[PDB]
Amino acid sequence: TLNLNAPTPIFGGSTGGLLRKAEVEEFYSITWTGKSETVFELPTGGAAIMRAGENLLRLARKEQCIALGAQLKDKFKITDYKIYRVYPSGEVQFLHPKDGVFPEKVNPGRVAVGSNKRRIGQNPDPAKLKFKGQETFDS
Amino acid sequence: KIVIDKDPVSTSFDKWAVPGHFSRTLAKGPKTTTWIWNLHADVHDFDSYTSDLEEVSRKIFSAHFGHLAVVFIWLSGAYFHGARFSNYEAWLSNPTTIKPSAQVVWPIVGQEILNGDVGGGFQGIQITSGLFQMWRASGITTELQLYVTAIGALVMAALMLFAGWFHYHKAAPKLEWFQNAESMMNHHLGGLFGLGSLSWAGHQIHVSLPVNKLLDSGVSPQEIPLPHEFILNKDLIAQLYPSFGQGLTPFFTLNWNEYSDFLTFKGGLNPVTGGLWLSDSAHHHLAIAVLFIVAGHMYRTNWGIGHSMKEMYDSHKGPFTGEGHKGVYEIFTNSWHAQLSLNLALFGSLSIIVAHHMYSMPPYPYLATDYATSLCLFTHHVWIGGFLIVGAGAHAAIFMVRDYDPAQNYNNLVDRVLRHRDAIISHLNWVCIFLGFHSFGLYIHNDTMRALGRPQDMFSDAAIQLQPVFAQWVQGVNSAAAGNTAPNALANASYAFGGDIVSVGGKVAMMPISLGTADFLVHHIHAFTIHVTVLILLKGVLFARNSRLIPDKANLGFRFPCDGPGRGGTCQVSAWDHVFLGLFWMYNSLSVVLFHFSWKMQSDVWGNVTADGAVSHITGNNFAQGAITINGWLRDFLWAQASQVIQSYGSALSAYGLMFLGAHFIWAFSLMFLFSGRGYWQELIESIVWAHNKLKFAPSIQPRALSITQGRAVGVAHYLLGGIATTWSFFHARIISVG
Amino acid sequence: AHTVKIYDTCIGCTQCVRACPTDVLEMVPWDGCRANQIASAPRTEDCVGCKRCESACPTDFLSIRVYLGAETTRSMGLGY
Amino acid sequence: PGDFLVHHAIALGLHTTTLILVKGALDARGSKLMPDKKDFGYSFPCDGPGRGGTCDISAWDAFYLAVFWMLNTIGWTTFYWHWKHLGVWQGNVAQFNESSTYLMGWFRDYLWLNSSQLINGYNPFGMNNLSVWAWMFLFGHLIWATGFMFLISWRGYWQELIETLVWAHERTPLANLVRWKDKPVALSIVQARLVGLAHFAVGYIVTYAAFLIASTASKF
Amino acid sequence: IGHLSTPISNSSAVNGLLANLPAYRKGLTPRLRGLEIGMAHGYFLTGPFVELGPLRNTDGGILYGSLSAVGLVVILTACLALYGKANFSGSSKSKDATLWESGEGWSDFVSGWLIGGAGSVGFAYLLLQYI
Amino acid sequence: NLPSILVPMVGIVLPAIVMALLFVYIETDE
Amino acid sequence: MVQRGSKVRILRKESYWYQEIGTVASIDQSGIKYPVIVRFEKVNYSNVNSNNFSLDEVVEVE
Ligand code: CLA
Ligand code: CLA
Ligand code: CLA
Ligand code: CLA
Ligand SMILES: CC1=C(/C=C/C(C)=C/C=C/C(C)=C/C=C/C=C(C)/C=C/C=C(C)/C=C/C2=C(C)CCCC2(C)C)C(C)(C)CCC1
Ligand SMILES: CC1=C(C/C=C(\C)CCC[C@H](C)CCC[C@H](C)CCCC(C)C)C(=O)c2ccccc2C1=O
Ligand SMILES: CC1=C(C/C=C(\C)CCC[C@H](C)CCC[C@H](C)CCCC(C)C)C(=O)c2ccccc2C1=O
Ligand code: SF4
Ligand code: SF4
Ligand code: SF4
Repeated sequence: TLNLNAPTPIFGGSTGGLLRKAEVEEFYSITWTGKSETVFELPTGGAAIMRAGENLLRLARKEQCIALGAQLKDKFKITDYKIYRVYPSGEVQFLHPKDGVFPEKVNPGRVAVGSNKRRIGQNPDPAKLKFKGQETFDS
Repeated sequence: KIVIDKDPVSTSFDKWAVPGHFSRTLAKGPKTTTWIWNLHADVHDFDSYTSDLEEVSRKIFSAHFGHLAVVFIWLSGAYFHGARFSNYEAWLSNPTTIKPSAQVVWPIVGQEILNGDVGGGFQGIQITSGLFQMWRASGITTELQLYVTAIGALVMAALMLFAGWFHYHKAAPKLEWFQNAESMMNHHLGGLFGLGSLSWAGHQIHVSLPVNKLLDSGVSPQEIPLPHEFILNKDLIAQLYPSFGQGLTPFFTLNWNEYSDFLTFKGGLNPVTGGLWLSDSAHHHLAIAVLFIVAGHMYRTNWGIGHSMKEMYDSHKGPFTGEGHKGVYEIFTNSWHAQLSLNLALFGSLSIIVAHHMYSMPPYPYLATDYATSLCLFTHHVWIGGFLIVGAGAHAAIFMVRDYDPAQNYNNLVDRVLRHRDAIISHLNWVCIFLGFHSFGLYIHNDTMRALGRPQDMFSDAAIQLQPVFAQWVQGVNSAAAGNTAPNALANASYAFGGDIVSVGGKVAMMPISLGTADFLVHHIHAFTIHVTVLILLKGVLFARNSRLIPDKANLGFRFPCDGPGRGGTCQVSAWDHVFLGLFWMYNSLSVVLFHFSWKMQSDVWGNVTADGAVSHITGNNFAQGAITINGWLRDFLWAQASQVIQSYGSALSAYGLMFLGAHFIWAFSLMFLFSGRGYWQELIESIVWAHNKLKFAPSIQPRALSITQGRAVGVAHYLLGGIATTWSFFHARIISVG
Repeated sequence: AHTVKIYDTCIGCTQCVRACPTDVLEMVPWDGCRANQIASAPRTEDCVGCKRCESACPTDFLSIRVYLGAETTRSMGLGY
Repeated sequence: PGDFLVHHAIALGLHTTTLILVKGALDARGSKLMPDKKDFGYSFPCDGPGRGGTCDISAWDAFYLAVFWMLNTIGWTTFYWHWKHLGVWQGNVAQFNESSTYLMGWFRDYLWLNSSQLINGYNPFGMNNLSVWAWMFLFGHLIWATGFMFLISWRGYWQELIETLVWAHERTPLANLVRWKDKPVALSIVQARLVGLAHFAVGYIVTYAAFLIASTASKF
Repeated sequence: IGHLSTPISNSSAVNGLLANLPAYRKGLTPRLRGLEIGMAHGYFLTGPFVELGPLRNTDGGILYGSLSAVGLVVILTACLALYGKANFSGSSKSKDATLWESGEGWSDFVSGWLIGGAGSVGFAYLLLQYI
Repeated sequence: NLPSILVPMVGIVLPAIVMALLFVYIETDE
Repeated sequence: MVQRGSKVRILRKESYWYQEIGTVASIDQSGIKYPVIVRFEKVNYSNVNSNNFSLDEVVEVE
């Protein structure tokens, strides 16, 4: 699960973080284990210090959690980051990795969502799909 | 310590054959035509392709030598065209009537009408560079002295060009020779700034002051003895300021008061030239030397004593500000861009201080009466300085993208500004809208009150007054310091704050520039337009790495157009695009500064003086009741004073009228690139590569449209080139005709 | 939210998937060979429409296409 | 001779304006830079920074660029008609005939010359029956120039700036207390083009209408 | 932590003024706290109109300037009514349930702003034309 | 005389009414 | 039947090199759709020189 509460890193700052949207609907949390006590940039400003932990950071968007999650795998090589989205005032737990495997890797058991069985030149004319509920790109 | 590498780069022409030899990408050849524009874009960005900081720093070191060469080449042509193609000899006999001219134009299709009747027996282009008043202050009386200075600049250009080849190809310094900041601070303060003002004071005492006292008495420029004859003939230098018969024995016995005739504190303007006293400037640069020479004995070196700048940043920290300046020395000794940003900030800020201190305290003889020169010297260095301030916010942003480090900057003063950057920007956002309403809206009020028949409801001197009392008090405490708080000064710092009028010939050299409601209005326009220029550049600097919109903006770079049409649209999010937006706002900020200058001087300051003492100005003091409305800024300034740039056809002023329309053209040509986008022109080219494929000759370098970031750059270049050269042409053809 | 469609010209290079800043895409087993992989868009409700995916696709004219649609708090990229 | 040059300028305007409109229409369904353009409709922002860059690739954007060329074209038409008739109505046709063959004549004897009274509709000494047109003339210049803001500066700069304002509002007491029902966001990519062009073109016409009416009514 | 910690943040010399203003005060009802806001704002809003107006050397400058000030209060009475109809559509609940979070008394706030606003506009008219 | 009554109605009063009518219509919901 | 190294012309209308001449790099010897890899001398807007086509989109201009 989320393991809330977990120790927030030693930061103290960022005007640019987690305003009134968080308390009404849909804020995000990223949980990783930092195997050092190094300083790392945030999506808001830059520092905190990564704990030994059980580290946890509440962010505003899912964009900022992957943008921070790309930094932990690039600079510090800790690829065990686990982004989430909260309970009652939030929507859906365990956003990434959804199948337990990183999305660049293939995993059997996933389903092809949003696939089109053609090219884009084989897409019909918009005049052929005028005054209908069908979409020009959907199959 | 000096450690030098011997021959790291060979001197061959093998890489002259290959364009783009320096990077892995550009050394493959052009597949498209964007390769041509990508080639010239990042040649002098050495940090991108070379990832060795020792290698980058040698490229920067030899580049400054090559830039020092092209300034000496420009300095030789400034002196050679002063010797061969100028009326400088007849100008010294009559500096008031004869206009300063150089650049004789060749007898071809009709541009030999630009060689106008400029004075004496000469025909050329009247120059507004101040070189004639600068060489007269330097002491030059013949063109033989101007000739050797042109030769002396060319050998100095070749010496800088030889030093740039030598310090990269043959004898390149290591990285640790560049990081010795305390020795470099010691040497430039003592050697470059101290001895430079010490030895120029040596020129000003031995060369400038002897020939200029003989020019103020006015015998002849040919009867004046040569500047080396004031060194040999000690009885000749004892005839004027007779303290040279005592020698250097007043200097070494500390009896410095004997030099009180050529090292004075007169403090004002010469009544016969209208410039600063050269005895004041000789005593000036001597005190600037001793202040700068001892300042180069401040920082620590390999001899124990001195301050270390790393230990002045440690233990300069408070309870408000965390770690304080801990980490700034490791920034400034490793980041070439953070050095370039701060060096461009105060080199451009200084250039506006030069312009403000040279019209009020005119330093050169017969400079203040030449209205054709002092206005262009103001508008040059304001424009030159404001361009560098945009380069400060430019290269501060490149520091954040690639040279910033989270590990070294933890809880220091770089990090604590990055943690409240929304508090800085939104408070800067409020003060721009506050100043925009409460300065510009006081014109919109005054346009509306003047139009609706209500001149008693506007902001004027015969209306609701907004008097500049915080500036009129500074006009009072600086004009009453002669004998009170600067007691040894004979007069004030200038005649701008208050004093008498100084008249050389028939025209005002300097007079009290009185401030009123109309001066309150424009000074809050300036503070408004400056604060927006800070608002765009600081938003690009602070949000260079990330934001709420894009948190990985540093992973995309300093210079990229957008992150797509999503998130609503993220076009012009980059740190580059804030510099691109700040270039127009610098154009908007500086152009009303010079419109304030060119109208306040012509109406309230500059003009003719009759024999009784009454002053008749150029435009007739119409700044007080005219400049309070936008219509008066249009009718009585932009419409009335542009009557000499458009009626210039058929005279020597005609090329300014050609440049007037020539820059109206290129300014409008810029909006073709600014308002449009690339994907129109790429498909317009797709039909034009069709007709070149139709007749079977299409180039293998595939024709591409300009990039989004380049089309912004092509537009902002022609906007500034077309905007400033319109103001260059309007200013020049006005004050040549009226002043 | 925006709609992200994946056409049958995908060569399973994974570049698009590794370009997406909000993890909208993933590689899934293809049944046309049971050997290669095709891109998919199972989390289009988080798509901000940046189009970083398409800019990473190597195929001459895109195999993954993003058609901007109805905007939402997630799609507008708001932290507020 | 003056009439010859302008007629080719007007011709230049009619051909270039038609070019923008014809290329936009014929490439509306697709081009090499965007083969499936028809699937995105008449008006859409672009297709991202990929494939070299795709700003202004929609058919709507082509009309948008053509609105700048038509105004320029109709401007050169109306500039010509006015100056020529001005001499004709004063019975001194020589001014147009000799000055219209070079552009400085159009700048000195047409715009600057005929703006003498208009620009003096009100001044520090009084006001006449042209104060309205003089105010409108300045009014037009300001809204023309205001359009340049939306056309040169794009969405991203503004969206990030607006975010600091959202932050500032929510953290200031006595103002925090009240809230927007609609979240503030920067104008859209397409929206800005439209809003900029609308300001530009309203300003273009309002400036010329003020000048045309006042300059002719002043001397008749 | 999410919020930054400056040494001047969370200061009781500043936070004490907030908890005792008539917008955060604990004992006030919406009819009372709108009456106090209107009595302060109407008192200074007649300030700029009577010395900066289209008619200032008149019979006349104080009466017509005070007429413009109550003209703003009845405009801002409409905006406080328009903000109430929009932001409280059925008086939309929230976590805190203040006057400003969910409305629930908002019609008394807008009426109390009108009495205290137009009163203190007229009260300050008594202190300038008379007294 | 009727100009003095009507031009503050459609200049001030009537735009205040229709802006009030359009603003509640925008922010209503089902 | 198109072999490797042969010159083709592209019939795919949405391609950048439609109705243009390219040479085949390789043919995939399986049942994968679009196996014909053609390499072109001209680069597209993404600066790539290769693409996958089917047999129906290539011809045998030789
Ligand atoms: C004259 C003999 C000579 C020769 C044969 C070389 C040869 C070389 N130099 Mg060296 N160098 C020289 C003198 C020479 N240099 C001088 C005089 C300087 C001081 C400026 C340098 C400083 C220097 C640096 C810092 C670097 C080199 C590098 C190189 C290598 C590649 C450069 C290249 O191919 O672009 C050829 C470039 C040109 C043909 C353009 C010349 C530009 C001039 C200097 C200024 C032009 C400005 C001018 C005013 C134009 C403005 C616009 C105009 C309209 C007014 C090449 C081996 C590079 C290298 O070794 O990388 C590994 C490198 O980084 N040189
Ligand atoms: C961008 C290029 C540029 C160009 C083409 C010019 C052109 C000119 N300058 Mg300007 N200048 C510029 C930038 C430029 N300037 C900038 C950015 C500054 C601020 C540092 C200045 C400061 C300046 C001064 C103080 C003077 C000129 C003068 C002149 C004119 C005479 C030429 C000359 O040789 O004077 C030679 C220069 C002098 C005789 C004065 C030099 C004294 C200064 C204080 C020395 C400072 C050197 C030091 C290394 C720089 C400060 C570094 C510091 C920030 C750490 C000529 C119009 C002179 C003038 O007005 O002529 C009438 C003049 O007195 N300039
Ligand atoms: C003349 C054309 C013009 C005008 C009026 C503006 C106006 C503005 N710019 Mg823009 N800008 C322009 C051209 C213009 N710009 C161009 C061409 C560019 C491209 C480079 C930009 C790029 C740019 C950037 C990058 C930024 C600005 C910002 C601003 C705002 C600054 C703060 C301010 O003064 O608010 C007060 C508003 C005014 C002074 C406008 C005049 C208002 C009058 C006096 C009052 C209104 C009268 C009446 C009440 C109106 C309505 C009546 C009706 C409802 C009945 C201001 C709205 C900045 C910003 O947003 O900072 C917060 C900012 O960062 N602009
Ligand atoms: C298009 C419609 C319109 C009309 C008819 C007016 C009319 C007026 N305006 Mg203008 N104004 C307008 C639009 C309009 N305005 C717009 C769009 C702007 C923004 C650019 C302005 C900006 C402006 C300013 C800054 C000022 C005016 C002022 C005035 C008044 C000048 C004479 C006067 O003071 O009489 C003397 C009469 C009085 C002082 C009292 C008249 C009645 C007052 C306004 C209301 C009394 C309260 C009433 C019982 C209830 C409020 C009515 C409301 C609910 C509808 C005049 C009534 C001046 C003024 O006096 O403001 C009030 C003034 O300072 N106007
Ligand atoms: C300077 C300063 C300050 C101050 C300011 C302010 C804040 C002020 C304001 C003030 C105010 C703003 C006041 C108010 C007042 C009020 C009043 C004075 C009211 C009264 C009213 C009345 C009395 C009325 C009544 C009535 C009614 C209600 C109705 C019925 C009838 C009548 C009319 C009777 C501070 C502290 C910040 C800080 C420091 C600086
Ligand atoms: C006009 C325009 C173009 C088209 C302009 C292009 C492609 C520039 C090409 C013009 C130059 C002058 C071609 C030069 C060709 C040769 C170098 C000529 C050599 C001649 C020798 C004798 C020197 C864009 O690509 C663009 C992109 C983004 C925003 C706006 C715009 C935009 O406005
Ligand atoms: C200033 C500016 C903004 C900020 C402006 C915004 C967000 C809207 C500001 C308008 C306010 C609401 C004042 C509107 C005044 C008008 C007179 C109202 C007209 C309303 C009509 C329905 C009548 C952008 O969002 C933007 C986006 C893309 C390119 C350029 C720009 C741009 O230049
Ligand atoms: S859609 Fe494009 S990026 Fe994604 S797997 Fe297919 S070819 Fe690669
Ligand atoms: S548009 Fe952007 S967020 Fe959406 S799938 Fe493509 S790359 Fe990912
Ligand atoms: S640069 Fe082009 S693709 Fe990017 S946001 Fe602007 S219009 Fe859209």
